This record gives sequence, C-alpha cells and structure tokens, in this order.
Amino acid sequence: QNYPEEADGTLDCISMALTCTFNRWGTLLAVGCNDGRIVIWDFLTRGIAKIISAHIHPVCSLCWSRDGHKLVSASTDNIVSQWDVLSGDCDQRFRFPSPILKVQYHPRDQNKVLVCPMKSAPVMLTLSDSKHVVLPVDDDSDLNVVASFDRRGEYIYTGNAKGKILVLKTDSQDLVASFRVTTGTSNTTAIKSIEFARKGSCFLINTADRIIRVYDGREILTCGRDGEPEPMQKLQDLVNRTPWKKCCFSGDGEYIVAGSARQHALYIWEKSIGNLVKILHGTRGELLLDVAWHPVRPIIASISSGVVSIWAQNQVENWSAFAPDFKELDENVEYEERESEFEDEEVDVTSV
Amino acid sequence: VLLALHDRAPQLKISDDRLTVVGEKGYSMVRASHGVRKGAWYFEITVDEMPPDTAARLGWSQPLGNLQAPLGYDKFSYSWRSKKGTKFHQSIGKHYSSGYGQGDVLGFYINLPEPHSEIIFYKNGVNQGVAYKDIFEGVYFPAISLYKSCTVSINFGPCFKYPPKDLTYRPMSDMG
Amino acid sequence: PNYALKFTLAGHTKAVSSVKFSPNGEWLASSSADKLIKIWGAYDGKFEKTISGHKLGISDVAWSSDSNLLVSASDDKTLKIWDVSSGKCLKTLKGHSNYVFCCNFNPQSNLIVSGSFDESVRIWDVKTGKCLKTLPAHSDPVSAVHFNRDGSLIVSSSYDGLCRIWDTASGQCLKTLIDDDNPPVSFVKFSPNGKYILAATLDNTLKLWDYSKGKCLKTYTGHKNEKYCIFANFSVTGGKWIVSGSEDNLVYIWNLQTKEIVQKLQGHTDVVISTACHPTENIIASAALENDKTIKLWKS
Amino acid sequence: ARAEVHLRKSAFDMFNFLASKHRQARRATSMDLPMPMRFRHLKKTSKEAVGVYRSPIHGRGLFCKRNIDAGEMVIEYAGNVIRSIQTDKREKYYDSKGIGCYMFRIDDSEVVDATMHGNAARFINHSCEPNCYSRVINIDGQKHIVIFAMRKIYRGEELTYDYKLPCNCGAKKCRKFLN
Amino acid sequence: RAKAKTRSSRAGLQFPVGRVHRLLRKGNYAERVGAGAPVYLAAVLEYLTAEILELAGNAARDNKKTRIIPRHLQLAVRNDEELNKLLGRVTIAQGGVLPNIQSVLLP
Ligand SMILES: Nc1ncnc2c1ncn2[C@@H]1O[C@H](CSCC[C@H](N)C(=O)O)[C@@H](O)[C@H]1O
Ligand SMILES: [Zn+2]
Repeated sequence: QNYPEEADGTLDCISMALTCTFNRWGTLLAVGCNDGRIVIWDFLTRGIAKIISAHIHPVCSLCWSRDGHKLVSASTDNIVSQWDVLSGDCDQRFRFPSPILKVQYHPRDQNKVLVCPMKSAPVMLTLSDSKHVVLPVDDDSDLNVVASFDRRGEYIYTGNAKGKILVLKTDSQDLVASFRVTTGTSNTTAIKSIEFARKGSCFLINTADRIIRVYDGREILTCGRDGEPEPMQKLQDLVNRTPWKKCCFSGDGEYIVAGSARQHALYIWEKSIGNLVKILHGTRGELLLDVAWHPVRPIIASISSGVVSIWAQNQVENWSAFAPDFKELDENVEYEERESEFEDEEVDVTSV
Repeated sequence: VLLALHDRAPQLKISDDRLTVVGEKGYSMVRASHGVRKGAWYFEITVDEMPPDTAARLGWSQPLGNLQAPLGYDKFSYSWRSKKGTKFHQSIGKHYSSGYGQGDVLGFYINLPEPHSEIIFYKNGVNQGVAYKDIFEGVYFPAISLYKSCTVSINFGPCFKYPPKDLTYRPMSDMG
Repeated sequence: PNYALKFTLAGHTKAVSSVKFSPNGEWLASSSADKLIKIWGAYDGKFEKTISGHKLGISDVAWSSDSNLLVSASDDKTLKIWDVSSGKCLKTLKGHSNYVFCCNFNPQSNLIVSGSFDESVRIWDVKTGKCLKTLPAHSDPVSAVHFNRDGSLIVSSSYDGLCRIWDTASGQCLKTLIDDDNPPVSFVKFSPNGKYILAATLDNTLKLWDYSKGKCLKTYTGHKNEKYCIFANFSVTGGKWIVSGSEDNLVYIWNLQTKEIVQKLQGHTDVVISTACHPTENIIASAALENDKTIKLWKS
Repeated sequence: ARAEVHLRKSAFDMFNFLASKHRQARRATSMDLPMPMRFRHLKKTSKEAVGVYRSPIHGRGLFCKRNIDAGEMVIEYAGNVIRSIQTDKREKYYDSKGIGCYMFRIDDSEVVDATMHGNAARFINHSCEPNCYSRVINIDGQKHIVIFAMRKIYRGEELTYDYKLPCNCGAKKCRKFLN
Repeated sequence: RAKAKTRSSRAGLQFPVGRVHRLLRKGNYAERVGAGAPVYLAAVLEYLTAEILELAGNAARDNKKTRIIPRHLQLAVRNDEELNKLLGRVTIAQGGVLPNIQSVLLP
C-alpha cells in the first residue's frame, strides 16, 4: 500500500494526552500526559501496557533509546531522569536554568543526550554524571538556538535566532559548513525545528514564515564553509496561509507529511516530484498538538485534546482465503483449461 | 469440393475461399458434412499457415459426437497429439509417437472392403503408426479441432502431392 | 539417549488431564479431570497444594509468565482463573454456550484465545476478562489453538481437516490448508521461526508443512494416531527428537532428519495422551489415561 | 472430557461459510430505460443488495438485505462459460469428488459453470413457488444470465426460480420431479 | 525576450486563464482581482464539465450512437441526485421527460 486514507478509530481512554514519540521498531508509543502520566499501548493487539505516573508536574519532552529500554524525562522542574522498560525507576535529577524545550540522544551511543533551553545555547551532557560540554553558536545575541544530530551521527546541525546554520562536530566543535538562505526579500527569519530521515541524508527546513525547504546532507558538505546552496524542493501554501506546528517524514524517505496548527489538518506531499497529493481532515474545531509517523507501516498518530486518531488504510475483506481454489470473478471468464485432456536438505526448524 | 452450410461449428472464422478453416480460442470442432459411408474416399489436406503452439488433432468422427467434442474423446473419435505424439482414446493417455513437421501435405485414409481395416497414421505416405482396428459401420464426417486460428487448406484433386503409394481410392468428383 | 525414570508421581483420583511445565521452566504440576488441580514439582515431585472449587470437568489448564497465576478450561462453560501463591479463584469466564477444551496466552500474557466446542473462536482478555473479537471459523468443535512466536497469528485445528491461519489485528482468514482425505486434526503447533507446522491428524500419517508455500516435506510411518487429541512436542536438548503421545503404552519419540525407528520408551499402562519437555533440562513429561494415573519422568 | 472419540468429524464440504448468525423508480434499474443502462448499475447494486445465510430448505439460502420492488434486476449468475462435452467430464469428476452440479446453460450449445469460477449467485435454491425468473439479454452480443423479480419482495425472504428427485419446497401443486 | 509558456499549461489545465481574468476585470465584480483566483475558478469549471461529459458520453454509447444529441444530456443531468439538486429550474431545449408511471394507473 501507500499513504493512509480513512479514519479507523481512536483510543479515547487516557484523559489529557499531550505528546507522543516512537522507537526504532514501531511497537512502542509513550505519551507524556498533562500530569506526568507516561502511558504505553500495544499496536498489534492494542492494549494499554504501562502507566508511568512519574512526576506531579506535566511533561513536555521525551525520547526513546537505541536498545529499546531507556527513556528521558522533561518536567516543569527541569528534571531529566533515566528510565527503563523493565523497571521504570528514577535515576537522575537536577535543575537546569528554567526553560527546557527538547532533548535528543546520540544515535550510536546511549551515553550522550543533546539538551536545548530557550534563551541559551544547546547543551550536550552525558549519562554517567553531570558533565556538560559548552557548545558555541555564531550569534550569541538572542541565544534562541535549536540543534539536532544528523542521521548517522557525523555532525550536529544547529539553528540560531537569526537565520544562519552552523555545522559542528560532536566533540571538537569543528565548524565545517555554514549557509544563509535568501529568506524572501529583506528579513531572514528564525528556524523552528529541523528533523532528519532514516534512509539517506535528506532533511527539511521549517522557518517562521511558513515555507518548507528540502535539502540533503551531502550538498552542504560539498559546498563547504560559507557556501550558498539552493533548495532541492520548496513547499508552501497560499490559500489559507497555513501556519505549521509539527514536521516529520515518511517510511523510507518517499513522502513528506506535516501537520498544521489551525484547521486540524494533515498534508502529504512528494519529495520525488514535488506536489501535494492528499489532504486529510478530522474534527473541525480542535487543536493539533503532536504528529508521529509509523516507521514500518503507514500509520499516523495525531493528538488533539487527548484523542489519538490512527489513519489505517481501511482494509477490505473478500473470499479466496476460505476456499483457495475458487476464484471470485467479476464477469464472464470463458476458456479451456488443458490442451491435453488427461531433497533431504536439513533446513532448521529452529531457524531463529 | 465445397464445404457445408449448416453442419459446421458456427463461431469459427469461416474463410471466404470455401476451402480453408480458420479457428478460435478453444476446442470447438467443425465436422464438414462430406465423409465416408463405405468403401473408399481419399482427399489430402494442404497446410498453408501452421504457427507453433497448436494441437491439430486430426482423424475420424461421427455425427453422433458433439460439436464441442474435441477430436479424441471417445471410442469413435481419434487422437494425434503434437507434443510427444500421444494418443487420447477412451480417455487413455499413452505417449504413442513423435511430433510432426511444418509445411507438409497431410491426409488420412481408411480402407474397408465391404471389416478389414487400415486405420494407420498417414503423412505423405510415411507411416507414423498403426492407429486402431475394426470399427463399426456408420457415417464418418471429417473432424477438425484446432487450438489456434491457423489457416489450413484442403485438397480434392486426383493428382495428389504425396499420396499413399498404390492407393485404392475414389475421386471426389462423384459425391462432392 | 539414555532417559531413565527418576520418580513416579501417581495419585490422581480420575483420568490425568494434561502435564504442562512452567513457562519459565521450574514446575511440572499435573491436573486431572476430577475437578482438582494439584501443584507438583518437576525435579523430585515437590507438592504444594490442590485446587478445589470447580463445578464440572477439566480439559486444559494453563499458567502465567511467572508461573503463579493459573486458569483452566473448565467443562461447565467456564474458565476459572486461579493462582499458585494465593490460590484465590480470581475470575470466571462466561460467554460460552458449549464445553471448552483449550485456551492459551499471547507471550505478552494479557489475552486469552478460546477455541471451545461452540465453534466460534473468541478472543478474551486477562486484565479485563473481556471478549474482544470472534473468529467463526469451523462447523466442527475446536481441537487446539496456538499463537505464533510473537503473538501475531493463530492456527485453527479442527475435525474437518482445514488448518487455516487467522489474522489477529482485524481477525480474518489468510490461507486454508486442504487435503484429499478428511482426518480430524488433533494438536498442531508452530516452529521457532513460525514457518513450519507439524500436523497430527487422525490418519496414522504425520505431516510437516512448508508454511510459506503450502506443501508437505517430511513424514513418519509406523505409528498409532487414531483416537484422541494426540499431542506433539519438540526436543532440542538431546537430538532433534519429536516427542509425541502414543496409544500403545509407548511414547512416540523420533528424529526428523532420520525418520526411523530408533528409540521406543515404555512402561505406561494406558493410552499416553499428554507429553511435554522441560525447556532446558532432559525432562520429558508423560501421563497416560484413566487406567494408568501415573507420571513417568524419564531423565537422561 | 477426553472420553469421547465421537463421530461427525467429517464435513465433505469445501464451503464452510456457514457461521453462527444466519440472519434472515428513484433508481435506474427499475425504470423503462434501455437494457445496458440498467446493466451498468446492476453491479453497483448487487454487491450490497442481498446476502447469503442458512436456510431450512437446503443449507444456505438467499435472504436479501433491501426491499426489492417488482420488475427490476437483482443479480447476475456468471462464471466459466463451458462448452457442451466438458460438462460430462466434470460430471464424472465431481461424481468422483462428491460435490453437486452447478451448471446453468445460456443456450443448448454453451453452458455456464459455477463451481470453479463465479460469484455469490450460486445460493439460489429451486422451488415450485418462485418469485423470480430469468431472461437473457444482448450486451453487445456477450449475453448474460440476469435475474429479474416478479412481485413486491421485502427484507428477509428467499429468492428462487424454476430449474425446469423430491423437492424440498412443499408447494401447493408441487411436481416433486425436477426433470 | 525569450519564449513565453502560457498560464494554461503552467498549471496543467485546459480552460484558459487570461480570458477568465479579463472577464473578471471587465465586469465590475470588485476593484482588484487577486493572484490565482482565475486559476482556481478555471479548475472548478473543468471539473464540472468533465463530470457531466462523462455521463453524457456513456449514455451516448449505450444508445448505440456515436454523436451526442441533447436527450443524452437530459438523461445525464436528471438521473443523478447532486446535479438535479443544482440545476433545479432549467429547461433544456429538445429535452424530454423521464419515464414515470404511477402505481395505481396500470392494471
Ligand atoms: N428443492 C431442493 N432441495 C434440496 N436441494 C435442491 C433442491 N433443488 C435443487 N437442489 C440442489 O441443491 C443445490 C442448491 S445449492 C444449495 C445452497 C448451498 N449449496 C448451501 O450451502 O446450502 C442445487 O445444485 C440443486 O442441485
Ligand atoms: Zn419441493
């Protein structure tokens, strides 16, 4: 199949759901609620797995780990704690300067996480102790700087409060690439959030003037430090003027989905050709909060005031599984069937 | 000798030269309405267009048989398969002979003094096999059941292309 | 190769229902059809307690992931839920209009498959005890049910001889296994890769199925497989033996590379119908029908 | 409980469809329009108009899920258009397998199979008190087997026709011989 | 100074765009006609025309014909529900009616 089309139910059990994220495999979905409750479901049989009522405070950010065991907390008292899918116990606890927006682990080591405040440069820590590595940003004027790892774990792409991108190394801070985009006519505007794919090096630019640009993680390294690249694909809207809230990718880098912030909508473009191909809808007067794409099957989870809707392709039942010798035809199918009228290879049964 | 008007398979591609049968998809068998009663009637079958992947089962059949009977269904109809020469008679499949070439002049014959039989595979006077023996007496119209729509002609003249040598026959200028 | 009897665990007042080890591999408790479920050991026959509080007979009994919480396929249209460490009759599953013969769990251990004699395979819960869905599969009573390795596919073994494989997400048929004869399928299970199923039908001819294509590969000859729901097992502790029940006071255990008659255990005095292996040890469980009432643990 | 080696363990049926339930001029197909205009909308109606459930006459019957008015089409009976001597070989073959004959003929030269290939139109029993009949039309020469109605039929009734052995209809003037 | 590709195939359409923009200027509907409004409107007109010509051509084949006469348009409009709810008060010339005899008249 392909991109989803139909509604297909919900899970309106837990009150006041707020955020959501997946693992690598696509079978784990934790939800940081409005009161610290962290709830996991099932996907194959769809049962509530484990409520983790961790804090008395609400949660604003989470992330899964590479082994499928470890999580990370972000409350309104800056508490970052290491969790487990076997026990579910608190490990670490300390206080940042007051704002914490989003965290992100290192991909090829579960030692390091990248933590981002509001009015400060993003800070990378470890999980052994409270060691933190100071990351320098070029402006250092407003300090509203976003940062994220790439796919494979080579560099760290950062985004300032003014419209200039730095490409640093994860430990030695090697500024090796930078670029400024010609934002419209006069004003260069800030970046909300940059996310990254799973097949290749494609990524997206989400500005604050409602234009999505498509780039690659090799062309900027080819252009070196202080180069001028062009967008591989420009994505925008004109009719409703469409503010954005959340951005992510499709399964193997095929399509691009992006939830909106006004009309409770989901749009599906194509990275290959470059045109919109399907518009989704839902409840008319809700408020879209978090959108997650499912990595090995076309499922999209959307939180709008607790409700998590799962657009899941609307499978169609038929015959030919009951009696696999009878073919349910459509019209008259006439023919004649026959022109002529009437080894010890040890395969492991335990091949796990 | 002209063919039939009503005693024929209707949905076949009837050619306007009135000496050539062109088939369809499937085994719908035309029986041309001029066949033997007693004694001898020999004619040849000139082949114009025989494409591959064809099962040209040729032989003898009666007006008791179905029009939709493939030639090789019962004790009355005979069979000569292209692939591996196999006979299919009374629903018995035994790999009998070899195949056959493309572009020859075919033709079968029965010899019955009024019975002693010559039911033997005939092709340019070269024997491919003694087919069967000792039929009952009746009407035997020639039967054509094809798999493709192959353009194949028919002959009736006394000066044959490759007749059976020293043949006892009757000319087709008497009852056809 | 040198399995020797250690202990004979007799004491069942009626026909011994089934021997099932603990899923974590430390118990071998044995129940009977006398509405009484005892808690026996696996290495010396260490006894704990006897479950009481049923109304009619017992066909199947089950376990938990920590080998404490219990449930049994009771023959009063119920499935009473039990425990080892507390013993309280936890719940009782209604929703049946006929007898219940078998039930199992997903490996996540919160669902109950119910292939009962009312012939519509329902999907029950453990946390809520609620009938999720229904698989109206057969017009014949269910002989056995089984999940696959992860918990994503259910096989349907029935009297008519149709080994269909059923979806779990929305519950639909995917394939129908067919045969020229009509034997009653007794007890089948999957493989450790989910791509092989040994067939145990009542025709005195076992079958092993290529799942992904749909053909039979390797069989056996010279065995008595006719009357009841005859069980089959696996063995990887010794060789690649195939532990199976037997009606002639034996235990059918042979290898599948060899396909021969190489080892025949003996000692039972009735039809052996339930066998099971310890997952790591060289312990093969064995318990025959009503005229034997014993447990023979032949240990290598 | 494990003491019943009991019978009725054979089905002889490839169709195990029977489940526990067994629940028993605004449009185009009831107009006076020409025939292919109704023949298009035939398939958009027949996929969801009727249903197949268990009947007391012989196994599975045809209880429709829509209030059909009189005069209009319902469904087409289509399958392998077989030619007339393969019928006898399939009679011998399904005599060897033990499954009944499902063969309606368009004309007396070509018959239509239903057992090997077809649709849900096989579940129409014979009765001597029908409420439907049959007419063959000409959709560009490719003729069909389409079933009309006779009277006003409501929701939850079996649909039958004359096929032209004792019958299980129980008619007021029954013939009891289907030849 | 180079080649000029039109605004009819820059968006992949069939109805013209410059003619629609001229008819929105020369009509006094408002002062200032916007940027892509004629493109949006020409797409809408394309969709409606394709929707009605599909049913028209289908009925024209089903009456064993090759050209189209307005009886086919009458049938194609008055059969469907949505177009009958739109085109309420319209008399197509040479149109004709739909066959509807009541229940109690015929014996
Ligand atoms: N009045 C009747 N009672 C029982 N069988 C009948 C019958 N009239 C015809 N038949 C036979 O029954 C077949 C109907 S098919 C019956 C429905 C479907 N096969 C099922 O699952 O029940 C026909 O092929 C016909 O040969
Ligand atoms: Zn009757």
